[PDB]
Amino acid sequence: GLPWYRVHTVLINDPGRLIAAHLMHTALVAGWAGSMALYELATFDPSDPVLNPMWRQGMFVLPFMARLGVTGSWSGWSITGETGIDPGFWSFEGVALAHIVLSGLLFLAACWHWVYWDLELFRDPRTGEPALDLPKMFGIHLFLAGLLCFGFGAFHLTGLFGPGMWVSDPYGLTGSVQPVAPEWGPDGFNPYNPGGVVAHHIAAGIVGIIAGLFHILVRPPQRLYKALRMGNIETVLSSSIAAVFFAAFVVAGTMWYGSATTPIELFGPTRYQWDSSYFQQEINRRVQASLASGATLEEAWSAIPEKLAFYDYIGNNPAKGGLFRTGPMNKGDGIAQAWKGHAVFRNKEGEELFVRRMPAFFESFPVILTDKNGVVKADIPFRRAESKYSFEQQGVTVSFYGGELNGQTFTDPPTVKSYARKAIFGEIFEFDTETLNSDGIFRTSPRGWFTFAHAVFALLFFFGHIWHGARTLFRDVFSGIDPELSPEQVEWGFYQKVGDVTTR
Amino acid sequence: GGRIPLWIVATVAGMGVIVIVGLFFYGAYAGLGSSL
Amino acid sequence: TTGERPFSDIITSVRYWVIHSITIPALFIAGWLFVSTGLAYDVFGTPRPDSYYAQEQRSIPLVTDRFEAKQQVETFLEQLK
Amino acid sequence: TITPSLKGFFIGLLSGAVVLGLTFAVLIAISQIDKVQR
Amino acid sequence: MEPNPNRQPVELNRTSLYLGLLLILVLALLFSSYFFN
Amino acid sequence: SYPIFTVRWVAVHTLAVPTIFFLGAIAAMQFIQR
Amino acid sequence: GTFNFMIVFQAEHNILMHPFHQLGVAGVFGGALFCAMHGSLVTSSLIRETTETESANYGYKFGQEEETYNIVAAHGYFGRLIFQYASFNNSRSLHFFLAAWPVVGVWFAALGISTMAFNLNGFNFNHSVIDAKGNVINTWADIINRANLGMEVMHERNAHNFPLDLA
Amino acid sequence: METITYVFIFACIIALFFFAIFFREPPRIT
Amino acid sequence: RGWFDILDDWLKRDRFVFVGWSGILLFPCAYLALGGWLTGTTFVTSWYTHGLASSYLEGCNFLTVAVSTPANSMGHSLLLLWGPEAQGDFTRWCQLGGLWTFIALHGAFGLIGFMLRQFEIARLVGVRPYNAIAFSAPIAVFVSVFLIYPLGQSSWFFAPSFGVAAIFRFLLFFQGFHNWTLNPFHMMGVAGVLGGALLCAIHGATVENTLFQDGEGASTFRAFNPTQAEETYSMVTANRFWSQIFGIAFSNKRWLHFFMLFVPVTGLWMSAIGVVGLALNLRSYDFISQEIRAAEDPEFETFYTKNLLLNEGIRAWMAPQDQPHENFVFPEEVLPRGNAL
Amino acid sequence: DWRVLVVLLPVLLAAGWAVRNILPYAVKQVQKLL
Amino acid sequence: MEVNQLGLIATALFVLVPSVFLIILYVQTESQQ
Amino acid sequence: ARRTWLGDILRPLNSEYGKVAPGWGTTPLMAVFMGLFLVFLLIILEIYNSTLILDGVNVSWKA
Ligand code: CLA
Ligand code: CLA
Ligand code: CLA
Ligand code: CLA
Ligand SMILES: CC1=C(/C=C/C(C)=C/C=C/C(C)=C/C=C/C=C(C)/C=C/C=C(C)/C=C/C2=C(C)CCCC2(C)C)C(C)(C)CCC1
Ligand SMILES: CC1=C(/C=C/C(C)=C/C=C/C(C)=C/C=C/C=C(C)/C=C/C=C(C)/C=C/C2=C(C)CCCC2(C)C)C(C)(C)CCC1
Ligand SMILES: CC1=C(/C=C/C(C)=C/C=C/C(C)=C/C=C/C=C(C)/C=C/C=C(C)/C=C/C2=C(C)CCCC2(C)C)C(C)(C)CCC1
Ligand SMILES: CCCCCCCCCCCCO[C@@H]1O[C@H](CO)[C@@H](O[C@H]2O[C@H](CO)[C@@H](O)[C@H](O)[C@H]2O)[C@H](O)[C@H]1O
Ligand SMILES: [Mg+2]
Repeated sequence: GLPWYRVHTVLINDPGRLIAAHLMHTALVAGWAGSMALYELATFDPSDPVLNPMWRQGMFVLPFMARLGVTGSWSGWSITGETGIDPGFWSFEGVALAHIVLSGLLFLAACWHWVYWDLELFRDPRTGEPALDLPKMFGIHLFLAGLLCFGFGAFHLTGLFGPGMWVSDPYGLTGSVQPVAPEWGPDGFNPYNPGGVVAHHIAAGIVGIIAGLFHILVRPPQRLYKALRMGNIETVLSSSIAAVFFAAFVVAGTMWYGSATTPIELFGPTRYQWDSSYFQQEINRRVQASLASGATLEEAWSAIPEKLAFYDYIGNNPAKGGLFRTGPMNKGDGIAQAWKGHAVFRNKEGEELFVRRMPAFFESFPVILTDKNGVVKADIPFRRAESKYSFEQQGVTVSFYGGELNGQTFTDPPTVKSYARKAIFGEIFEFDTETLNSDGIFRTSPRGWFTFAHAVFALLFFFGHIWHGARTLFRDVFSGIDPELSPEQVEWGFYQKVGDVTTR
Repeated sequence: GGRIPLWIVATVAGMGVIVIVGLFFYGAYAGLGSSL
Repeated sequence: TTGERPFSDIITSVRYWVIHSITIPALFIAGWLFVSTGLAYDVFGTPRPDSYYAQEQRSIPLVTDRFEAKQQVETFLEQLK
Repeated sequence: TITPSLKGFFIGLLSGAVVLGLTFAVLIAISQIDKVQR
Repeated sequence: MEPNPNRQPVELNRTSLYLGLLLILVLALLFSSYFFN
Repeated sequence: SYPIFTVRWVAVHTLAVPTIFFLGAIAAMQFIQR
Repeated sequence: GTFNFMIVFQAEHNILMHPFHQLGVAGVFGGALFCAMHGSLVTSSLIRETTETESANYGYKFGQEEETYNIVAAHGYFGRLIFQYASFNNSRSLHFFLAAWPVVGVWFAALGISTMAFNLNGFNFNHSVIDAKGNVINTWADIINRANLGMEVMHERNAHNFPLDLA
Repeated sequence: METITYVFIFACIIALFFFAIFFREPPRIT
Repeated sequence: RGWFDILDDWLKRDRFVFVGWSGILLFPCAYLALGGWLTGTTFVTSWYTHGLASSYLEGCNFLTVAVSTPANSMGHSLLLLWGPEAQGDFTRWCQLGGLWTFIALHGAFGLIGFMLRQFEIARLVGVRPYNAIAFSAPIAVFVSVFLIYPLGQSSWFFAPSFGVAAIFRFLLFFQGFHNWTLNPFHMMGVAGVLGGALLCAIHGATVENTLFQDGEGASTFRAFNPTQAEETYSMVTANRFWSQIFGIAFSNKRWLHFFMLFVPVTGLWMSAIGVVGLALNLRSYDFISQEIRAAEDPEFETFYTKNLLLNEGIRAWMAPQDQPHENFVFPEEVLPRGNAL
Repeated sequence: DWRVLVVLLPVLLAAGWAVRNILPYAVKQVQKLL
Repeated sequence: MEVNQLGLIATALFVLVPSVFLIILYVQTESQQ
Repeated sequence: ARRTWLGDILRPLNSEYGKVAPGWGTTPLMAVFMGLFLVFLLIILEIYNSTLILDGVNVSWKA
């Protein structure tokens, strides 16, 4: 009979059982989303949105709920840390419950559609064969897609009837769910402008309504009907797999590069913020503005928020993980407890040195300290015998400003070296390694895991597209070429046009 | 059609290839890229 | 068997070798002159052996600025004088 | 206003239209002249 | 209610069993080190 | 009785023409000194 | 342990820059290419003996006398994919080529290792490109040498007592 | 546990070799 | 008989090089990617992007020429000739690495054009499209390595440069930075490639040595005729031979030839998935349990631990010259070295 | 620039030489083509 | 060695789940007429 | 086959299977919209890529 890899092909000419299979799939996916949400809620520690946010805790679905406006728990906390909001029904638990209930209702519907497969609706009224008018089903679905796209943009995202979306300042310090007005200028196409997302959904929604109406009312050209095999449901599968892999590559890219739909308070910082020292530059700017106003060095650095310093730390970079390094980012370095403050390194001549920071490519990196002109002044040498730049030789000390160790200074070279080795990671934090039995090895964020899964899925879906497209266009030779294939079709010198018997 | 024998064409073209590649091997030891 | 003239009939014909005993050396010589006039350096921007470094320079003219890279190269080239 | 990269964008858009346009005029023209014998 | 005429028998021959088991066991042997980590 | 100019003729000369030019250029490079 | 052998070998012999290894690579990439090509062309030209609900492999019976694929169709495809004289129409020639390509390539790979056994190494172009003054102009071979140096200085890190790694 | 797991999977593979060789579907000329 | 149908007639004419509708995409894109590569390796430097000589014009040979990637400061810029970086200046475009993106983008669209050609010809002659399906693997490799890998990284600079030794640098970069040999997806790739070459060698040799005597010559190639209906070699003898030598043997010629598609194609797909992971630095760099043990027990040594030291040497000794945008100054005393060497 | 002419000198001068040795037969091909 | 606590169950199910799938399909094939 | 209430309501929407417009139909109009969509995608690609730089459009978080 059927080989194992073709068992589902019994649905190809059975629309009621195809609907049943699709309902069972939707039941499973909705059930996944509810169960995942509930596992996250069981595991999530909401007590510290500053050094232990959701992206340090391995939270995958919780940022997706928060992005569209689900802020609170029925247990009384919210993701921003604000004390004493009540979310109503649509808390994180209420969303999860709504998915489980939906999963069960789709399950029952799948049972019904499986049993009652033989519906008159699925039959051609002329031939009596199972038939789906695929072009008109497209227009109906496209119209419905367009209504929902429009209503989501016009009502949910704008806040006209709905919560809005998560929006934040450029440094990820004060993000919240806010209503967003559409941006109708050219800045609507800036991926960092949330008003563009609103305006897209209004415009694309209307265009979907208009195109859906066209596809309801206008039949396909005969040329395209033949060329695209529009009586074959496999042609839709081929083209749908293609649109889907396109969309997966886009969401993979916008997750990795950042956009207004992938904000850093929900997903963590990007690797490009570490690459460009994005938060280091903002930290130094605020410090120099404070020092230009007459603050001391302690006063300047003590004003830098712990949240901002925590983004300037390589263990929050999503390109520092490993494929088999499993679990939350907290499982690597620990649960971050406090900023130790900014370490300033000086040699015995009083000149400030700067630790060269680790690039993301490097599993390990040497400790090298330069002046402000990038001349090497101190290091932690490998071979000690001819070393000239050692911390003992250059009299390297370290002082801390702001944070836990504010106003402290250290001089003994073992202690100064251990801080220098941490300074290659950017800002220095105290970490609780004991709670999770943290191993000390960096893990990637949900931004990294999402990008990995979606790029991998998109690449595989390209194969599915090629495979199902080939099955569609070559359906007549699927079980083999015609046993009376004419050698004149395939030998040179007979037909003027390749495979055209009339050109003989 | 069949003026010049194809073996003569093959031989002269084959030897033209040898001379050109042999020049490139000569240039590995002289001038640029020779390390001298 | 696609109707074109066979290659072994063409390259053994004298008309081919009337034509190609002129066109083949002329192309080869045109390539030779593209290098030996120095035009190849000016079309592509490839350094001559005396234009990698300024006379006492040891550093590489690396491009560091995306939207002013065209000017960084021009400033590197104007320092070759 | 039209930025230089926008004018540069319109240059590439026009240059692609000219490449595809002149390719398709030539392909159509040769096809019209060298039809298949049916 | 009349039975569904789209139903088809499914087969897996013995060589396919041996090939699949080989595949699953070798993937297990390959990935096990990474799962233990 | 055969044609001279074909799609084949064009494909041959799009490769063979720059090839001979590039072989002359690279030959001349063998006689560049530093 | 295999990977350690490979990395140290590259450090000490520059195997990547040895043409015998390069022929080995052509042997194995080409072999996998030709494996894919021959598999795909035969599978594409299978003659219909089965329906859609069964594996096309049941179209062949063990020890049947007839050919199970149309080699004229496969030649007609692949000779239009490239050009006619690029494609085998003789199955005996085709299968000889499938034998000879990876086998000759792997022979060169084996001879590569076995001749680097006597320290005749891959091409050394370190500092081959010199400017008019005499400055070294790095090439990609010079970047390979840095990587080679890093493996060399680190491998068997306690075994060497003298400056040159001689065997 | 690790060592037992690796040896177990290995031992199953050797067993599968035994069945694939001595209890194959016999090639039949038809 | 509209203009479309006459153009379709001309494109699908039996000629020496079949054109097709796919040939409109394939033939210019392939010619430019090929021609861009030869042009760049003959005449174009990498002095301003990498600090390297990379052309025959500068003294390199076939092993060392490359069209090198653009500078890291370019990011993932398309680097169009008319773009904001070159501003229409062809000479500057070559100096900034615009030929790399030119080759990569035209190579990409040519590869699409080539798979479209495979579909088009298979449809016209009436064969199944398995050759196009098998070509998905080299496409998956090209896309993952040449596009997705640098897109995950900081810039196109870290993609492979189109050159022999440049590729060798890419191989050694992936050992030293990614520990790519340890990655189970690469291992699956190796198995598919080596298993593919094995099947190529063994199937060719098996056919050649079970041939039927179909003629009188001792050179046996003449005894084949493409219009024969009969098998040219004995499947039964081949089966008996391999069953007695190796224990198992093929007995279905169709499954044999499918398996030959499947093995190298699956392997290349598996490696592509690994490279996608490496785009995000999601490496299989280390085994956590061995690192815990090696850190606490200075007598525990394995071949895996030795390889990590090799990798540390690669990174330190190569990074200053391989990543000149970073301005690494690694003083001699910080470089990891063993005793003596 | 005097060097573009010098490189285009043998190209132009041999194109014109081949379009002379093929013109009695390039005409006949295009004539029956019409 | 300090290994992942879920590595044993992950390996055991990765073996057992598709292996039993193949065994189910094999056995019911043999029992067909 | 089983008639149902909802099935009889939805019956006209599954009634024109295999029905086509003659010839090329609206193909030239479709091609135009495909061309514009390609241009649209190039524009937004080049904005995200910083190949297309527009006044008022700072492609960065700081915007
Ligand atoms: C004025 C109204 C308006 C506004 C303000 C917007 C705004 C936006 N649109 Mg929308 N749009 C509109 C109307 C509007 N649109 C209308 C009427 C339509 C037709 C229905 C669309 C159709 C549309 C599509 C299809 C897309 C957008 C997208 C966007 C977003 C672009 C920025 C971005 O993140 O792109 C990032 C995406 C790109 C820059 C496109 C990348 C193109 C890829 C690279 C082509 C190659 C794909 C291939 C598979 C790659 C394989 C190789 C790879 C592996 C290396 C932005 C929110 C994009 C989006 O949603 O992004 C999140 C998007 O894909 N719009
Ligand atoms: C898009 C899918 C997706 C993504 C991006 C995430 C992301 C995340 N998950 Mg979630 N999860 C998912 C789906 C996903 N999950 C699903 C479907 C389930 C149900 C099983 C879960 C159940 C789940 C639990 C119980 C937990 C997570 C956790 C996490 C976090 C840690 C990730 C980790 O350690 O993975 C590690 C990733 C790997 C080890 C990669 C596996 C490699 C594959 C399996 C190799 C297979 C090769 C294949 C067989 C080859 C075939 C070859 C053949 C073709 C020839 C991360 C934020 C953890 C967390 O921190 O929560 C707070 C956590 O405890 N997830
Ligand atoms: C929307 C997505 C989609 C849909 C609806 C289909 C549907 C189909 N595929 Mg296609 N295909 C797709 C994507 C899709 N495919 C992709 C992405 C690929 C590349 C991987 C393929 C490659 C492919 C091939 C090579 C073949 C098909 C075939 C088929 C047909 C039979 C399937 C069957 O019986 O398998 C039965 C499958 C099993 C019994 C077990 C498979 C288990 C997998 C390997 C691992 C476990 C998956 C896990 C449970 C769920 C993960 C979901 C994931 C998205 C997160 C059916 C029409 C077959 C066909 O065309 O028949 C004529 C066929 O030969 N597909
Ligand atoms: C099938 C053939 C083909 C394809 C797919 C490509 C594709 C590409 N080329 Mg290549 N090119 C080709 C043939 C091709 N080329 C040929 C034959 C030549 C020699 C003449 C070139 C010479 C060339 C150069 C010198 C460069 C490229 C570049 C590119 C890239 C950017 C192109 C772009 O953005 O234009 C945009 C234009 C379009 C996509 C046209 C689409 C058609 C639209 C939908 C119709 C409407 C347009 C409208 C009428 C225009 C009016 C404008 C008006 C309002 C002012 C892209 C990968 C660039 C590159 O490689 O960067 C690294 C580059 O620098 N090409
Ligand atoms: C009936 C009913 C009910 C109930 C319901 C329920 C209770 C449900 C649930 C459900 C659920 C709860 C479900 C879940 C699901 C899940 C799933 C569906 C999953 C899947 C998974 C997967 C698929 C995975 C895989 C993987 C792995 C493992 C690793 C990595 C890779 C991957 C990712 C692939 C109620 C009362 C309401 C009412 C009505 C009736
Ligand atoms: C055909 C052909 C070809 C080509 C080849 C060639 C190119 C060759 C050449 C050849 C040659 C070109 C040869 C020559 C020879 C020579 C000789 C063999 C000589 C000898 C001599 C002698 C022996 C000497 C002696 C002497 C002395 C000792 C002293 C003094 C006196 C004298 C001088 C007398 C090809 C592959 C393409 C293809 C196939 C065909
Ligand atoms: C990029 C570009 C372009 C294009 C251009 C082209 C398309 C080029 C082409 C070019 C080409 C097309 C070239 C050629 C070259 C060639 C060569 C240079 C050759 C060489 C040869 C030899 C050296 C030989 C040797 C050998 C072999 C290979 C193997 C066997 C043995 C012997 C030894 C014989 C355009 C303007 C559009 C636009 C802008 C940019
Ligand atoms: C934890 C992992 C577990 C995964 C479990 C996997 C379950 C797989 C289910 C396989 C089901 C096969 O399903 C079974 O197919 C066979 C044929 O193949 C059908 O059998 C039918 O056909 C056969 C052969 O024509 C007849 O002899 C039989 O009388 C008839 O009923 C069964 O009626 C159906 O129940
Ligand atoms: Mg020289």
